[PDB]
Amino acid sequence: GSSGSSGTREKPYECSECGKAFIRNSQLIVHQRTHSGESGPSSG
Ligand SMILES: [Zn+2]
Repeated sequence: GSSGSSGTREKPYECSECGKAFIRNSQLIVHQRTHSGESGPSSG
């Protein structure tokens, strides 16, 4: 956390992948479309 810690969660919807933000779910999903994938096998 470089000097500054400039982080404000203005948007409710956040990307569980990177942490992005969005005003409406529909908006977030669109950004998740690319994230979608099969990483880290052996999931439960
Ligand atoms: Zn993301």
